[PDB]
Amino acid sequence: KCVFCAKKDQAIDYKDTALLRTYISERGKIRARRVTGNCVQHQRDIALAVKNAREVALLPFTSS
Amino acid sequence: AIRKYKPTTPGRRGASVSDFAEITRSTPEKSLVRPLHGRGGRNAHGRITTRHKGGGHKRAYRMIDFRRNDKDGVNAKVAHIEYDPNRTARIALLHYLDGEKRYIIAPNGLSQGDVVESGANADIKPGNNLPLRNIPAGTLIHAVELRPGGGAKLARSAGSSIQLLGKEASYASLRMPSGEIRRVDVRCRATVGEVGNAEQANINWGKAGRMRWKGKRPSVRGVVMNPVDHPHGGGEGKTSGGRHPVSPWGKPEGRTRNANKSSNKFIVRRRR
Amino acid sequence: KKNVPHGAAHIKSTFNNTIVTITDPQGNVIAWASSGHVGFKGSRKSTPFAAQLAAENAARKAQDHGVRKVDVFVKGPGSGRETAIRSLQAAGLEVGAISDVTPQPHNGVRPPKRRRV
Amino acid sequence: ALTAEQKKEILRSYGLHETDTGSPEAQIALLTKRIADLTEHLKVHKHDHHSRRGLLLLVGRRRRLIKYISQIDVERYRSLIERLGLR
Amino acid sequence: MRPYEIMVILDPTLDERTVAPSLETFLNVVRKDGGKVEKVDIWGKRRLAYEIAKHAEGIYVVIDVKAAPATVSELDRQLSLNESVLRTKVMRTDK
RNA sequence: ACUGCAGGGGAGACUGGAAUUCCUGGUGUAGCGGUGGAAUGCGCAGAUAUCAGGAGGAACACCGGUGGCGAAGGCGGGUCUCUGGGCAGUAACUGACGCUGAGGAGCGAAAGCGUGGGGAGCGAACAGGAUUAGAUACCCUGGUAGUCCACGCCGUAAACGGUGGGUACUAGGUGUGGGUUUCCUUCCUUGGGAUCCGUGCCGUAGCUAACGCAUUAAGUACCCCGCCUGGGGAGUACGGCC
Ligand SMILES: [Mg+2]
Ligand SMILES: [Mg+2]
Ligand SMILES: [Mg+2]
Ligand SMILES: [Mg+2]
Ligand SMILES: [Mg+2]
Ligand SMILES: [Mg+2]
Ligand SMILES: [Mg+2]
Ligand SMILES: [Mg+2]
Ligand SMILES: [Mg+2]
Ligand SMILES: [Mg+2]
Ligand SMILES: [Mg+2]
Ligand SMILES: [Mg+2]
Ligand SMILES: [Mg+2]
Ligand SMILES: [Mg+2]
Ligand SMILES: [Mg+2]
Ligand SMILES: [Mg+2]
Ligand SMILES: [Mg+2]
Ligand SMILES: [Mg+2]
Ligand SMILES: [Mg+2]
Ligand SMILES: [Mg+2]
Ligand SMILES: [Mg+2]
Ligand SMILES: [Mg+2]
Ligand SMILES: [Mg+2]
Ligand SMILES: [Mg+2]
Ligand SMILES: [Mg+2]
Ligand SMILES: [Mg+2]
Ligand SMILES: [Mg+2]
Ligand SMILES: [Mg+2]
Ligand SMILES: [Mg+2]
Ligand SMILES: [Mg+2]
Ligand SMILES: [Mg+2]
Ligand SMILES: [Mg+2]
Ligand SMILES: [Mg+2]
Ligand SMILES: [Mg+2]
Ligand SMILES: [Mg+2]
Ligand SMILES: [Zn+2]
Repeated sequence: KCVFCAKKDQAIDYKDTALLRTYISERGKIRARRVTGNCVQHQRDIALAVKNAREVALLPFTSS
Repeated sequence: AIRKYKPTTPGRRGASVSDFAEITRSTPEKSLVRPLHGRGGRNAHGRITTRHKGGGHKRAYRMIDFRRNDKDGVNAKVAHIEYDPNRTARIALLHYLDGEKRYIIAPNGLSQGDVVESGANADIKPGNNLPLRNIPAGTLIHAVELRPGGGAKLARSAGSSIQLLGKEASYASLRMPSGEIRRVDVRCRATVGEVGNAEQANINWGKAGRMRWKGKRPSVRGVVMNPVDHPHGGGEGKTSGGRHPVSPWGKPEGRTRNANKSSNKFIVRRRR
Repeated sequence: KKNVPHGAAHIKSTFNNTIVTITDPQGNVIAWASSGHVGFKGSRKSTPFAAQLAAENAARKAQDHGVRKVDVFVKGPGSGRETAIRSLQAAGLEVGAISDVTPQPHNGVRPPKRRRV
Repeated sequence: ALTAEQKKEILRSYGLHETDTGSPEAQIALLTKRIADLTEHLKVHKHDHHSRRGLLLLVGRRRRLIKYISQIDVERYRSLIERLGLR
Repeated sequence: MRPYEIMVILDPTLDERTVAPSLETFLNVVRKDGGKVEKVDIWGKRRLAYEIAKHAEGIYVVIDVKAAPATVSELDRQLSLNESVLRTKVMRTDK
C-alpha cells in the first residue's frame, strides 16, 4: 500500500520538490503515516527530505 | 595552562603562575628592544600624580607594530612566541618575506610556523589584518583602531575581543569588551581573532611581595587616616567614614565622563 | 484626516479581554476600540457581549476615516472570536477574507507552571 | 573502522595458514589494532562514555584470549607478546 | 575520496554569465589536492519559499564534488566567507 | 571472518526556522494585565495593540506511534567528521577459549557544590496583593540563586517490570519493528506459508494467600552472586572510610 515499496528504485531526494508537494499538508506540515500509507523506513526518508528542503528554501516552513 | 604551587611556605598556600607553555625563545630580539625606566607615578614636576606606583622589576620595551599598513600583499611567518613584561598578552615575532622583523600581539591559535597575510585580499584566519570593509559581519576581531591610520587601540588585552555587528553606510557598529556599542569608521583596520593568554586572569598572586615586583605599591584606606589627609579620616574607634563615599580630593562618586564630549555622536549604547 | 478605502481589522481574543484594532494594509493603526473602552471592568470583559460592542465601536470609528472593506485576522483562544466577526458585518463593513494568525511556537520557550486551583 | 582491505595485512602477518581468521593469534592481533585505534578517539573526545565502554569489552575479550593461549602452548604465548606488547 | 553534493544559493544581483567563472576559483581548491569535479549544474533564478537576508530570489548551483573529507570542509569555509553566497548545504550521496 | 540490513546509541564542530522578551523608529489613544470575584502591578512622561528593522538566550511544532536505540541512567531541528553495540544469512576459521562473580573498578536522572562564562523564558528564597479565625500556603503581579555552556566534584531517586545474570524444555490465538526464504511470480500482493531476533495484548496446562503470572513466567529444572528473619528505636548513635 506504500508507494515507494511497490514501485522500486525511486530515490527520495530533497531536490525533487515536485515529489514533496504531496506528503505535506496545505499548512506546510508533514502528513501522518496512517494517511499516506507509508512504511516506517520511507516515512523517515520523507521527513529528512522535507526538513532539508526547508533549510534550502525549496519548501516553506509555515504557510496559509 | 595555569600551574598551582604546593603549600611549602605560608606565602604559597594558594598561589599560582602561568605555565609558559606557549613560549619559545626566552630571549627577545635585539634590534627591536628600546630602553625603559619606571617613572614612579611622578610627572614632569616631580610630583606624584598617580598613587600606588613605584618599585618593580627592571623592564625593556618591545616595539610592537600596531600600524600594519605598509605590508599589504607581503606574507609573514610566525617565528616565535615570546614573553612581554609590558602587557598581559603574548607577542609573536614575524619574519616577512623581504627580511623585516616585526612584533604583533599574538592571537589565540597562532602557533610557530603559521603564515600571516595582510591587506584587503587576505583570508579570514586568526592573525591576519584587514580593514573592516572586508571582514564579514559577526567576526571576533582585535587590535581595532579608532581613526584610519591612527594605530590600533581597542581590544588588546588578554582574552579581549570585539564582535563586529554590522556595516550600514560608511560606519561599523562594534561591541567593545565592556558591552559598549560604538560606531567607528569602516576604513579602520582590525586583526581577526581573540587575543591569547586568555587564562591569566585566574592567577592568584601569592604573597604581598609579588605585587611589589610588578610595580604596585601599597594602598592605605581613608578611614584610618586623619581628617587633614582624607575626607573619611578621623574617628575615635573605627568608622565607616562619616559621610558619603568620596575620593581623597573630595569628589563624590558618580559619572566622570564629560557630558558633552565630542564623541557622543559615535557611541550607540553605554555599558551596563 | 487619513483616508483609505481598504483596510485590515485585527482581533485578539484572550480569556480576559478582546481588542479590535483596524489598520490599513501597510499596518498603520486607525481605530482600536476594545472591551475596556466600551464600559466594562473585570470578568465581564471576557463575555461574548463585550466583544460585539468592542467590534461595533471600532467599526464606526473606522468608517469615519473612509474604511469600507477590511480583512479579518483573528488570534487568541477566546470566546469572543466569532461574535466579533458577525459584529463587523452589522456595522456597514465587508469582511472579505477571514484568516487565523494565532502564534504557534515550535516548542520554543517554556510555559509557566500549571495552576493548582 | 578497520575496513576489509585493512584487516588483511594483520591476518597475513599474524595468522597461521592463509585463511586463519579465528585463531588466538589472529583475533588478538585484530583486537590490538582496534584498541590502539580507539584510544585516539579517546584522547580527542574525552567524554565519549558510550565508546569507552566498548573499549572495555575489547580489553576483556582480549585478555581471555591471552589467557587461553597461555594455557595450551606457552611457546605461542611468548612469541605473540613480543611482537605486540604486554606491560 | 568520498562523494558529495554541494548546493549553493547565490545572490540574485549577480548576472547569469559570471556565475560559472566565479565558482571556478573555488573549485580550483579541490583540484590542487587530488579531488575532481563532476557536475556543476546551474539551475538559474528560482523563487525562494522564504526571505533569506533581504532577498526573495536566489540562484541554485549544484557542485557534485568527489574529494577528501578535509578539502570539502575547506570548500564550504571559503563559500561561507564569500559575500555572493547566501546558503551552503553539503551532503553525501553514498551510504 | 565475509556479505548484507535497521536505528532519537555516543562525541565534536558548523548551522536553520517559528515563538517569548527587550531595544530602536512608524501609526495610534486610554486603558492594559489578572481572577471564582478582585487587588498589588504596568500605563497616560505615549502603555496594550499593529507594522518594519536590529540584539540575545533557550527549547526543537508537524513527522511522533500502540514505535526505534542503548548495560542502566537516558537519547530526536539539519549537515559534515570521528565512533560503540545489535540482528539475519554463508558455514570460510579457532576448537570449550563458556556462565556467574565476594572484595574491587567504571558509568550513573534531578537537586546541590568549586572556578570562569552566559542569562530570553521559567523560577526555590524574597516582597507586595487577595482569601481566611490566622495563611510563614493554594490563586495573582513581581522576582534572586538555579535551570544553559566549559572543566572538575557529588554518587543519591517510587534509579521500578517494586521481578539479579546464563541455559534447556513446556497448547495456542492475534498486532507491530528488523532480516532471510518457498507457493499461484509476474495471479504482483508487496497478500499466503516456513524460520531467526525484538516488542505488546488475550489466553491452556502449571504455579500463587489472593490479585494475578503464563514460550518476554511469578511454570518444570540445574550453576553462580546479592539479600531477608516481628514492629518501633533506625538506615539513627559511636568508630571507620570517602
Ligand atoms: Mg532509509
Ligand atoms: Mg623642575
Ligand atoms: Mg591604587
Ligand atoms: Mg589614626
Ligand atoms: Mg600634611
Ligand atoms: Mg576635609
Ligand atoms: Mg578611626
Ligand atoms: Mg565605635
Ligand atoms: Mg545519531
Ligand atoms: Mg526571530
Ligand atoms: Mg531582555
Ligand atoms: Mg512603539
Ligand atoms: Mg508592540
Ligand atoms: Mg544534534
Ligand atoms: Mg580442525
Ligand atoms: Mg561478570
Ligand atoms: Mg544539574
Ligand atoms: Mg548554598
Ligand atoms: Mg554552578
Ligand atoms: Mg557563577
Ligand atoms: Mg507573602
Ligand atoms: Mg508565583
Ligand atoms: Mg561539550
Ligand atoms: Mg563520577
Ligand atoms: Mg538506595
Ligand atoms: Mg527512570
Ligand atoms: Mg529496590
Ligand atoms: Mg532467571
Ligand atoms: Mg554476556
Ligand atoms: Mg515473539
Ligand atoms: Mg495477561
Ligand atoms: Mg510467588
Ligand atoms: Mg527489631
Ligand atoms: Mg548515616
Ligand atoms: Mg559519624
Ligand atoms: Zn515504504
